Amino acid sequence: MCGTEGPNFYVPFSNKTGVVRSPFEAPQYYLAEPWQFSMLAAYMFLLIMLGFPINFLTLYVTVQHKKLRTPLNYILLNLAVADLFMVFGGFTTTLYTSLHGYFVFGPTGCNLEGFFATLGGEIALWSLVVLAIERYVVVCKPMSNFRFGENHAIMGVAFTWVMALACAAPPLVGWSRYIPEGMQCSCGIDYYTPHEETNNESFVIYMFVVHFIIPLIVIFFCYGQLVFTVKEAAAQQQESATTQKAEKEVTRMVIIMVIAFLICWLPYAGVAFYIFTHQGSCFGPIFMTIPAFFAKTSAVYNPVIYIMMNKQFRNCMVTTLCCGKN
Ligand SMILES: *[C@@H]1O[C@H](CO)[C@@H](O[C@@H]2O[C@H](CO)[C@@H](O[C@@H]3O[C@H](CO[C@H]4O[C@H](CO)[C@@H](O)[C@H](O)[C@@H]4O)[C@@H](O)[C@H](O[C@H]4O[C@H](CO)[C@@H](O)[C@H](O)[C@@H]4O)[C@@H]3O)[C@H](O)[C@H]2NC(C)=O)[C@H](O)[C@H]1NC(C)=O
Ligand SMILES: C[C@H](N)[C@H](C(=O)N1CCC2(CC1)Oc1ccccc1O2)c1ccc(Cl)cc1
Ligand SMILES: CCCCCCCCO[C@@H]1O[C@H](CO)[C@@H](O)[C@H](O)[C@H]1O
Ligand SMILES: CCCCCCCCO[C@@H]1O[C@H](CO)[C@@H](O)[C@H](O)[C@H]1O
Ligand SMILES: *C(=O)CCCCCCCCCCCCCCC
Repeated sequence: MCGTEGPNFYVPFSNKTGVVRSPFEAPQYYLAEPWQFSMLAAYMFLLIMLGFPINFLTLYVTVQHKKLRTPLNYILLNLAVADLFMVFGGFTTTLYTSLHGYFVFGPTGCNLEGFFATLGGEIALWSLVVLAIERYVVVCKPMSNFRFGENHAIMGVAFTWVMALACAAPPLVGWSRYIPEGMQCSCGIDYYTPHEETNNESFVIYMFVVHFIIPLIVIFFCYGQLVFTVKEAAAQQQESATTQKAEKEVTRMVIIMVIAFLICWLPYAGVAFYIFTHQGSCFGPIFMTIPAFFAKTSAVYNPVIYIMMNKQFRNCMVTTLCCGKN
């Protein structure tokens, strides 16, 4: 008996003292001191001030630079858009509610902010999956007469939207649900209550397998094969100093991407492991929300790694910031 249940919410605090209030009606300052809600606000401000420009600039320099508009880059624009859903559907709403100390938009606002913030993060996730599939296809050439073009790259983007809707949309119609989470200032999928009426258990399993396990396997396989192919090819051309240089930098970049993905991925896996063993206790506000706190920062560091470290975008972005010169 660690928390307080109500219709459409679960406050991770016991009501034995009678102080708990609906997170839709009154501030949750028994979960956390006001200054900690402010620090939640400050963190959201940081993510907005870094996350909007980087992702907006990614869309903006693609409009100004013809050479960026290649099919292999479409999935990166999708990534930028997904991050902006997170920045505006998620961080902005949470900055605003955090300063009230509760989710001031009510259960309807909870579904909206939950849906769009879950959709944004899901589209990003699957964009990294699809980008890895695309790079694997282009480099390892597993179809003999195949050339990756505009129509294929559109399919990849559409695919991320289907996968993201497949996670974000069921809680809207009765499989899982959106509720306040953590300090009750933002809304998300309910993996926190063993709700039976909406079959929460099977959605968590389905999330775990399809939207957590499968992405990691596909990302590791595609990039593993790719590094193997590039090393193998470079080994056959050891007379080419640039081939060796290119190999070293492809390898080093895959390592950064995979480690970045694990930095986002392992906190969920560590916390989920706690859920299987050490089931006994129930704990909050944080909880499995430690990964979520840090997974939000992927709206900032993913564009840094996949876009800002891409040689083309960097030079185009410099040209654009410097009003066309240098
Ligand atoms: C966590 O736990 C707390 C404590 O149990 C819950 O808060 C209580 O919620 C109940 C309602 O479910 C509140 O009861 C209602 O309070 C109203 C005002 O009561 C105060 O004001 C009157 C003057 O009007 C004083 O005389 C009185 O002494 C109180 O100080 C009333 O309007 C309500 O009355 C109606 O309902 C009752 C039954 O509940 C009927 O019998 C009546 O006829 C009347 O129609 C009722 O009294 C209670 O005040 C809350 N307590 C506190 C401390 O806030 C939380 O709901 C719970 N949290 C969650 C998330 O569930
Ligand atoms: C919506 C998000 N795109 C997605 C996410 O937050 N969820 C909820 C948390 C998650 C993975 C899926 O579910 C679980 C269920 C039980 C145990 C642990 C769990 O971890 C997500 C997917 C991958 C990554 Cl690396 C980050 C986040
Ligand atoms: C590397 C790409 C991974 C993207 C991870 C996205 C992080 C989103 O984090 C998610 O936020 C949602 C609402 O904000 C909540 O429903 C989830 O509890 C939380 O895991
Ligand atoms: C998702 C898959 C990530 C693959 C990263 C592989 C990292 C390998 O790293 C490489 O290993 C070689 C030996 O195999 C060494 O000779 C190289 O110095 C080293 O760069
Ligand atoms: C050429 O590529 C650059 C043109 C001139 C740019 C110089 C101004 C950049 C300032 C960036 C720092 C903003 C700080 C804001 C902190 C809140």
